[PDB]
Amino acid sequence: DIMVPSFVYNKLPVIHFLQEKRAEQKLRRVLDETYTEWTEELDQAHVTDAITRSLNI
Amino acid sequence: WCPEVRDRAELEVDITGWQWWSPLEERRLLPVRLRSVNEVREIMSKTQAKKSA
Amino acid sequence: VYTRWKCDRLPVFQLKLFTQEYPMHAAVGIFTIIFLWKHMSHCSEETERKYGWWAGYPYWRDPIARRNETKYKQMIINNDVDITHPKWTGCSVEQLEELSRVV
Amino acid sequence: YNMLVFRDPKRRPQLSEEERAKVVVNQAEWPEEFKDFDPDDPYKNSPEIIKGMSSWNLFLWGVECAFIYQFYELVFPKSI
Amino acid sequence: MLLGGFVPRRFSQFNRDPCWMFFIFSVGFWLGEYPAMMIKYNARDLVYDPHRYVWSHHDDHH
Amino acid sequence: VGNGPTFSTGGECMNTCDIQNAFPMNDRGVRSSSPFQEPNTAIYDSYLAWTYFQPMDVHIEKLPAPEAKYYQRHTKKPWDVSSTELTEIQSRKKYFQTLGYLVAFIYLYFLMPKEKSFSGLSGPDGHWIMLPKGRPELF
Amino acid sequence: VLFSTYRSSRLVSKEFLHGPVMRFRALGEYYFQRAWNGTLNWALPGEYRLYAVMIPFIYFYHRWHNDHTLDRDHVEKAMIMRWGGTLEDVRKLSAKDQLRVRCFTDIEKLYSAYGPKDTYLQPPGDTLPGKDFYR
Amino acid sequence: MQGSWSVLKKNCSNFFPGLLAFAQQTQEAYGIWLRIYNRQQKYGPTDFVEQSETFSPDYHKRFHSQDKNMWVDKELCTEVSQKEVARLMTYKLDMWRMAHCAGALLATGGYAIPFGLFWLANDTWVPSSFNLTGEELRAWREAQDLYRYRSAPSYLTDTKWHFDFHAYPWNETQERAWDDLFEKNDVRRDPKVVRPAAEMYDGFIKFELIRRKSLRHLCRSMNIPTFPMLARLCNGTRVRDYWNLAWCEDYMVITQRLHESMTDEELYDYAWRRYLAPYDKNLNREQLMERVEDYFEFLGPDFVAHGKAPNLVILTNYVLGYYNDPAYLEGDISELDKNDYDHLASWGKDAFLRRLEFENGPLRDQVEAHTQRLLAERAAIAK
Ligand SMILES: CCCCCCCCCCCCCCCCCC(=O)OC[C@H](COP(=O)([O-])OCC(O)COP(=O)([O-])OC[C@@H](COC(=O)CCCCCCCCCCCCCCCCC)OC(=O)CCCCCCCCCCCCCCCCC)OC(=O)CCCCCCCCCCCCCCCCC
Ligand SMILES: CCCCCCCCCCCCCCCCCC(=O)OC[C@H](COP(=O)([O-])OCC(O)COP(=O)([O-])OC[C@@H](COC(=O)CCCCCCCCCCCCCCCCC)OC(=O)CCCCCCCCCCCCCCCCC)OC(=O)CCCCCCCCCCCCCCCCC
Ligand SMILES: CCCCCCCCCCCCCCCCCC(=O)OC[C@H](COP(=O)([O-])OCC(O)COP(=O)([O-])OC[C@@H](COC(=O)CCCCCCCCCCCCCCCCC)OC(=O)CCCCCCCCCCCCCCCCC)OC(=O)CCCCCCCCCCCCCCCCC
Ligand SMILES: CCCCCCCCCCCCCCCCCC(=O)OC[C@H](COP(=O)([O-])OCC(O)COP(=O)([O-])OC[C@@H](COC(=O)CCCCCCCCCCCCCCCCC)OC(=O)CCCCCCCCCCCCCCCCC)OC(=O)CCCCCCCCCCCCCCCCC
Ligand SMILES: CCCCCCCCCCCCCCCCCC(=O)OC[C@H](COP(=O)([O-])OCC(O)COP(=O)([O-])OC[C@@H](COC(=O)CCCCCCCCCCCCCCCCC)OC(=O)CCCCCCCCCCCCCCCCC)OC(=O)CCCCCCCCCCCCCCCCC
Ligand SMILES: CCCCCCCCCCCCCCCCCC(=O)OC[C@H](COP(=O)([O-])OCC[N+](C)(C)C)OC(=O)CCCCCCCCCCCCCCCCC
Ligand SMILES: CCCCCCCC/C=C/CCCCCCCC(=O)OC[C@H](COP(=O)(O)OCCN)OC(=O)CCCCCCC/C=C/CCCCCCCC
Ligand SMILES: CCCCCCCCCCCCO[C@@H]1O[C@H](CO)[C@@H](O[C@H]2O[C@H](CO)[C@@H](O)[C@H](O)[C@H]2O)[C@H](O)[C@H]1O
Repeated sequence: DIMVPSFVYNKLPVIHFLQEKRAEQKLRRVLDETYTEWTEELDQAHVTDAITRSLNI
Repeated sequence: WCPEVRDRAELEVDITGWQWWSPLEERRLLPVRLRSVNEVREIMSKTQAKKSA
Repeated sequence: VYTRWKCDRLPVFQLKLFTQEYPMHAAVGIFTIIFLWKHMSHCSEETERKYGWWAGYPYWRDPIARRNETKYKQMIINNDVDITHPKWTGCSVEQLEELSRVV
Repeated sequence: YNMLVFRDPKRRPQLSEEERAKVVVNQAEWPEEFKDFDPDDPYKNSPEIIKGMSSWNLFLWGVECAFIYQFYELVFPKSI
Repeated sequence: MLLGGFVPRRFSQFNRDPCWMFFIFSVGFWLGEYPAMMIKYNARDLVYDPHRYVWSHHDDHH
Repeated sequence: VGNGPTFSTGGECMNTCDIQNAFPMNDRGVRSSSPFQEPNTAIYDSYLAWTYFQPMDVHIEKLPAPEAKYYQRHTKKPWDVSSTELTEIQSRKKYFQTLGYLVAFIYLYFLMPKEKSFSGLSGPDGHWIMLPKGRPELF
Repeated sequence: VLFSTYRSSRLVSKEFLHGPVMRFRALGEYYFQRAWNGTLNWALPGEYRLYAVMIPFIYFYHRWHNDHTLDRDHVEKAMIMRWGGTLEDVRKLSAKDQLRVRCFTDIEKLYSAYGPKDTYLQPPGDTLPGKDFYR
Repeated sequence: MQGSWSVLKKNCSNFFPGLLAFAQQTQEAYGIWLRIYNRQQKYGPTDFVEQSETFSPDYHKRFHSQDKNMWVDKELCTEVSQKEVARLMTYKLDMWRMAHCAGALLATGGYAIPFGLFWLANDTWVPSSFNLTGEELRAWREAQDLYRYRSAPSYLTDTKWHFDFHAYPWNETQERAWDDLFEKNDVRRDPKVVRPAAEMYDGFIKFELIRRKSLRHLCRSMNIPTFPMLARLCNGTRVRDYWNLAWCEDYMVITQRLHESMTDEELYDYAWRRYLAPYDKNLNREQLMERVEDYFEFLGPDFVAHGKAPNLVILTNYVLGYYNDPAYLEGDISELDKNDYDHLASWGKDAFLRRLEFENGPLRDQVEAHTQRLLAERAAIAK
């Protein structure tokens, strides 16, 4: 009725702070893993060159 | 309305964890904070370089 | 989530506390209780007269004698004890009658 | 100040001198209970709990109760 | 722990809080019971018990 | 503003406690008395210093109510008792205990006589118990 | 199966005696649930007014008990021993006489170890009754 | 789970059929254990067979060493099949509870009957053989899962709190592993991220140094009877035997890929015996396979290569983390619009409360300025 309640009350703030920090850490890790992938596609000039070769030019 | 804090505190006290201070975990988590935009740019550049390598 | 102190009722928590948290202390306490009631649970009439009364023993009414008288009367009446038996008096009934006629 | 071992708490200043000097005091907005507020006597204008009941009156009430406690048996003695 | 609370500045302020009103009443009782004992136990008509030598606690505890 | 209490402090000053980092610091440099953000926290200096927060009327931009799906967790168990329910139970129990203790205190200090009086006008002188009954062979 | 081991098995409704309980909790919380009411190991509170109220009350009821239940035994013993050795002998006196005797007992209490010793030591040649008066 | 009259009727009706089934299972399990024991004694390492002694460095108390006193029989498939091992494990649990009940009966004579009535009214400590139909078995499994839910969080909190209060991780990867190990079951933990915690804790507390209270919590979470607990080397022996059998079966399954061919119900049972899949979660085959594969990955390549599993304390915490449900939150957010201290409104504010409101209210700056100016003037006048 008295002792364990008081010590739980004492515990509450530090646990709240640590869990807030943990959530911020999770969000930070989520953000840090984001990279824009630029893709590379076959240049059309080689297609234009193969087209010309096929013509026997 | 903050169930996680409640459950952790109750469990810690019930298993003889009376102390209310956690210096080591705080030391691990104290400097945590959301990064600035410039820091995000630097980290993204590092990740792009790593992926290219 | 489950905790003994928050979820269990008081008797259950008491048993758990003194069986899986402080069993040795409970054992020692029970040992000491047995010792106390085995060796420190008696007081003679003289001890009561010397120290057993707040302001002192009231000899002018002698409550200890009245208490013992009630005790012995109750025992005699309930157990049907013949206090005139030779073992209690050390003499035969006829000798007792002779003594009564003499005195 | 103190009343025996009971010391009156004092609020710590939070403003710096520069910021404090720029504060404009307007006691017209203050409650009537706290005007000309003095840290050494903050309850000078505080209302009485019971109108007309002075501290001396309560002290005297206790004194009279003590006198009754000691003198009632002198006027209405009772047998053992 | 004596951290804070209402503290009257002087006697006249004890009537500004019910708890201190009760306190000053109790102080009145405490201090006023002594004058009453002075008057009662130093009275002219107070007489020692004639039978005070018949019995005393000193002989009882001895 | 009301007269209600706030998050308990234990009479401690959060600017010098061992867990001070857990208490947010405001612009004025006074750490909060609670995990919450407090704008008007102060420190009072008796024999010992202590932090105090005065409730006040302040408007905060209220984010709209979310859906129940994203904050409700239906993991309740038969043994589980919420803090609100525990407070209710303990309040009722302590109310009845207080009444009982009050009656006990009144009887003990104003009605119960002390045992073994010299005059015999008040209190019992004691008596014997567990005496044999219906056992003639015992004597 | 007969009785539950869990506190969650309620025996009454949530609203049973809500009003009186709330008044009781209001009485408890108003002075105690405050920042400056920091206790020392739950026994010594920080609020001054708690001391100011509880010290007098504790003293008052303890003193009433002592005066009317504990010291009364010594007073009655003195009355009985000095005036016959029996309760009926004391009751043969009037209320005024008993008042005088009891107040003399109070005098003896207040002297204790510093008062004159003629209150219990009979000087030689004194004409008052001695210890063998009633024997 | 709490006792009920319906369960009491169920167990009283199936009492004697249950006992007969338990006896038959006892014969079968004795045969299986005899095969396994003969193989262990014949082909086991010298330390394992001789029961080498490992003492703690502080009080020199013997306890089972995971490296020396546990041995994975890689070639057990020749003599004993996977199903037989599962049967033996289930029988070991049932036999432990039955043995405790029989011991109580022998100790207290006929005075245990009312306690037997309390016993049959709950499925927590009755054997699985007492259920003769699917619904009864489902209720029994629900009771077991409820006990696991009740007991596991205390074990996890004990481990985490003691370590965090008395030690910290060495490097960032260990920090991430330790933090992610104790996440609630609503999120998926990556075994590769969490594995380093095993070595980190091996530095702190190996299975040979496990404390008696932590052992009691673990045995509660594993549905192992704990009364009378006695010395920690009895229930510790039970834990070691159970997980040694589990690791033998795990090696068999991993090597032979039996889980892929394993049917849905058998797969669910396999996960359940590893404390990975509660039945109340109503998991499908995809989720069960995901959890089983995560368990195998947590065991790691070294398990197959050398039969060495990670630290048993951390392994138990990892698997029991699936019974660490999110903290319950019931009630609409509108309930936050109410007030908690309306019953105090009638009392108002006393002089001290009014002073505090005045000094620390919106006019606090003006009061501070006035007070400081007055004090400065008085100090100047004094000088
Ligand atoms: C779904 C149903 C809905 C129904 C809706 C109904 C709504 C309408 C109301 C219904 C009617 C009222 C119901 C009852 C209300 C009771 C009061 C109340 O509300 O309390 C709050 C609360 C309400 O319930 P809840 O909050 O919903 O749920 C409770 C929790 O679940 C669990 O609680 P917990 O475990 O946390 O705590 C329980 C208990 C801890 O548990 C126990 O105590 C239970 C076990 C106690 C055993 C004690 C006896 C042991 C004896 C030795 C063993 C003997 C063995 C014999 C074997 C056989 C021999 C042949 O805690 C306490 O002890 C603290 C509280 C104590 C209360 C104060 C009691 C004194 C008040 C006095 C006031 C009056 C003063 C005098 C006035 C005079 C005026 C002139 O009730 C309790 O806490 C229960 C208290 C029970 C105490 C029992 C004590 C018994 C003592 C006397 C025994 C006499 C024996 C005689 C033998 C003779 C032989 C010759
Ligand atoms: C009539 C007089 C009675 C005396 C008073 C008794 C008072 C009650 C105390 C308890 C008595 C025992 C109760 C029955 C237990 C069931 C049998 C048994 O051992 O189960 C195996 C099981 C073994 O447990 P474990 O942890 O796996 O053992 C690790 C070993 O490494 C396991 O070795 P492993 O890993 O190599 O695997 C071997 C396993 C492999 O086997 C299998 O896998 C097949 C299954 C075999 C076991 C089946 C057990 C079935 C249990 C249920 C029975 C049905 C109940 C039906 C109930 C309803 C009836 C209507 O086979 C075993 O379990 C063999 C274990 C060793 C044999 C133990 C028996 C020795 C005593 C009997 C001989 C006495 C001869 C007297 C000669 C007199 C000369 C003057 O026993 C237990 O669960 C332990 C008992 C749990 C309760 C403990 C209570 C405290 C005990 C303190 C005793 C202190 C000394 C006595 C004085 C006390 C004064 C305060
Ligand atoms: C036919 C059947 C088949 C054949 C037989 C087969 C064999 C059967 C036997 C084996 C069965 C094993 C499994 C049993 C499981 C069930 C155990 C159990 O009890 O569960 C709780 C069980 C309910 O279980 P559940 O609802 O299923 O919940 C289970 C959960 O999982 C909750 O689980 P949990 O883990 O939370 O609960 C555990 C809890 C278990 O405990 C409890 O739950 C406590 C139960 C009692 C609570 C009582 C509350 C009510 C009190 C009322 C007081 C009186 C009121 C007024 C009455 C007025 C009457 C006029 O705590 C403990 O485990 C503590 C253990 C403590 C051990 C103590 C050891 C002491 C050793 C001493 C020191 C030695 C040192 C060495 C010295 C060496 C020297 C050389 O509790 C009850 O049902 C309560 C029954 C209350 C009965 C009425 C009150 C007492 C009546 C006494 C009458 C006396 C008459 C004679 C008087 C004569 C006067 C002269
Ligand atoms: C607010 C006021 C309310 C009222 C308050 C009441 C007043 C209380 C005041 C004082 C209370 C504290 C006293 C503490 C004393 C010191 C304790 C201590 O040193 O403990 C050391 C230590 C601590 O225990 P632990 O094993 O470490 O774990 C305890 C945890 O609670 C284990 O927890 P766990 O979570 O690990 O396990 C949970 C679960 C786990 O579940 C299981 O393990 C499965 C089920 C297991 C069933 C039991 C298996 C037993 C196997 C054999 C045991 C050895 C037998 C030895 C020979 C027999 C000796 C008689 O276990 C259970 O549920 C256990 C169920 C037990 C139910 C019985 C509890 C007592 C209720 C009262 C019934 C008796 C009343 C008699 C008096 C009245 C007569 C008219 O105890 C032991 O080593 C256990 C030895 C057991 C020896 C047998 C009992 C000896 C005592 C004499 C029995 C007399 C029987 C009379 C029959 C009727 C005659 C007419
Ligand atoms: C209602 C019934 C009442 C019953 C009363 C009787 C007492 C209770 C009975 C039993 C109760 C159940 C639970 C008991 C405790 C359980 C302990 C436990 O969990 O052990 C697990 C453990 C199993 O684990 P493990 O891994 O297999 O082996 C342990 C590891 O080695 C562990 O490895 P470690 O690294 O820990 O190694 C250390 C380990 C190494 O030890 C062991 O573990 C080995 C087993 C113990 C060996 C003990 C014998 C040592 C050599 C004795 C030499 C004596 C020579 C004297 C010659 C005299 C010539 C004139 O421990 C020691 O070093 C301790 C040594 C013992 C020191 C004794 C000091 C006593 C000082 C005396 C002071 C003065 C007293 C008063 C004055 C007297 C004179 C005027 O069990 C055992 O090892 C054996 C357990 C035996 C249990 C006791 C059996 C009771 C039988 C009772 C028969 C009599 C009944 C009378 C009834 C009367 C009417 C009612
Ligand atoms: C005016 C005079 C003033 C004198 C003041 C003197 C000091 C008094 C101080 C009192 C307060 C402090 C007390 C502290 C505690 C003291 C403890 C103490 O010495 O008690 C010893 C005493 C010794 O008991 P005992 O006195 O009955 O000894 C019996 C010995 N014979 C039969 C030879 C006479 O302990 C008890 O009283 C408790 C006994 C019961 C509990 C223990 C039972 C188990 C015993 C185990 C061994 C024997 C059985 C075999 C093994 C078990 C088999 C199941
Ligand atoms: C188990 C009994 C078997 C024999 C049948 C006896 C029937 C006697 C008639 C009873 C009529 C009144 C019943 C009232 C409802 C009782 C409900 C009950 O048991 O509640 C227990 C409840 C405690 O509740 P919790 O611990 O929170 O947990 C409950 C849920 N798990 O206990 C109470 O509040 C006390 C209620 C006492 C009711 C009266 C019980 C009388 C039992 C008598 C048994 C002996 C035989 C009687 C024969 C009578 C022949 C005419
Ligand atoms: C009341 C007591 C109750 C006891 C209950 C438990 C009984 C268990 C009995 C198990 C019997 C096993 O039987 C035993 O097995 C071992 C191990 O394979 C055999 O052991 C044999 O092979 C091993 C291994 O190569 C050799 O080290 C050993 O020298 C040789 O004898 C024994 O020859 C056989 O007798």
